[PDB]
Amino acid sequence: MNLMLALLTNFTLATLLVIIAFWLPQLNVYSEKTSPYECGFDPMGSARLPFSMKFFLVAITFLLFDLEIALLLPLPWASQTANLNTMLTMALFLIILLAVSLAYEWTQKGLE
Amino acid sequence: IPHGKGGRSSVSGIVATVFGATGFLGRYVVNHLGRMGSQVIVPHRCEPYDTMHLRPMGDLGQIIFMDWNGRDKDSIRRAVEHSSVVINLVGREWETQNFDFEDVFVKIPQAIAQVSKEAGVEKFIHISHLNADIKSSSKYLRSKAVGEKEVRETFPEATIIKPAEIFGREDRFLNYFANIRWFGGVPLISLGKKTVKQPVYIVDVTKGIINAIKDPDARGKTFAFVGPSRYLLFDLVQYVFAVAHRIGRLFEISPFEPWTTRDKVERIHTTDKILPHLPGLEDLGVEATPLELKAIEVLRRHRTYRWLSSEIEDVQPAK
Ligand SMILES: NC(=O)c1ccc[n+]([C@@H]2O[C@H](COP(=O)([O-])OP(=O)(O)OC[C@H]3O[C@@H](n4cnc5c(N)ncnc54)[C@H](OP(=O)(O)O)[C@@H]3O)[C@@H](O)[C@H]2O)c1
Repeated sequence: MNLMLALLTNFTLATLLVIIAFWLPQLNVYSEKTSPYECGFDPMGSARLPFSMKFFLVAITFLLFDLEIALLLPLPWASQTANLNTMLTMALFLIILLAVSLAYEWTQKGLE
Repeated sequence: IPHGKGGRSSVSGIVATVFGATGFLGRYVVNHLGRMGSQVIVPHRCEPYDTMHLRPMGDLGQIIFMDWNGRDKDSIRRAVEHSSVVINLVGREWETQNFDFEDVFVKIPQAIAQVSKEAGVEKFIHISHLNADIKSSSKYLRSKAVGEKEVRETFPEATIIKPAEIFGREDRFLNYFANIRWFGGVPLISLGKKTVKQPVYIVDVTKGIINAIKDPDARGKTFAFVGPSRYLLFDLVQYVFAVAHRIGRLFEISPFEPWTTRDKVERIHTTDKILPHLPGLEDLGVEATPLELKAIEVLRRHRTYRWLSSEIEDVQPAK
């Protein structure tokens, strides 16, 4: 029944060392200037986070290449099998079905 | 004797000797003496590093540092020999686990009312408080009145100062409030009867001294510092949370520098607005500062931009 006590040791040793390093000398008796100087070298920066298109398409493109490796995941379990002409010719399909999705998008990526 | 402009790097005649001068009250004095320029001999107790932010005040050879225990005689008889004035502000809050706290306001202002008095000084100055009364309060608030009385025997003319309660920049008085992000906001003691006192601004108390340090003719004539406009309410504690929107200690932490489950909860609410025949601030001119102008600055929590200030008080009554 240790899996599950194989990690709750590891996280309660993790959260131990945080509060002892951070929070315990955070109650110390120094002067502790609380003035708004804590931000470094970008003093005010009175703006909202602007949209960047070339850093959105990187999120979606990965997600659609991430799905069909989980289809591709039970290939070693698909070895000790019955009829294997089917198993080979279907395994080669998905990879090409992943490969074409490159080549269409490959004619327009952008400065990624 | 003086010479030239008093901006920096002048002579200005005076040679002070300011004891203490590390805390919130003692430091901010020396800043205005490191401007007009004078041999401000500052001795310190046991702090080599904690006094380092004091050195870009004395120009070059203006200030000078010495070590001194306080109870021994000659350690405070070696710096007082070449001087013109000497002011005292030594002391603390709660009794320490090494000292005795009783004669520390009696023998120790007398230990520098020793041959210090004899050697030829003048304009020796001590401090008071507007609430230190020999009636039965408190262990700190009275036994300061011993220092008002038992040290008055020597130096029969001092101009001991009696400032009001202070709000400032790095202080402890107002900062004892709004540091109560805690399991509850408990006032003293769920009542708004005598709140509030006179929160004089710390630039005025350090401007009263430097107008008295060459006044002249202010010896023996003790002074009491007027506060802001005008009295105040319990609305203060509501006003502190209005805009806030809810040294040399140790290496890791000092395990005892507390909030004092003792007299300290009532060491500030005993008000005793004292005699208005004391002269005491405006005649030591010229200074009169409110609270609602300098209230934005020292109160500072996690909003840090948006204030939208409109909170105020009428006078309050008995104004
Ligand atoms: N007028 C007021 O409204 C008011 C309000 C509160 C307190 N006071 C008293 O008036 C003075 C204002 O001082 P402050 O506001 O700057 O706070 P503070 O923390 O008391 O600073 C005064 C200095 O005296 C030092 N000190 C304490 N015991 C000492 C001892 N035996 N020998 C030598 N130095 C000792 C302190 O620590 P170090 O020894 O490390 O230097 C401190 O640096 C103090 O005496 C204070 O008790 C006045």
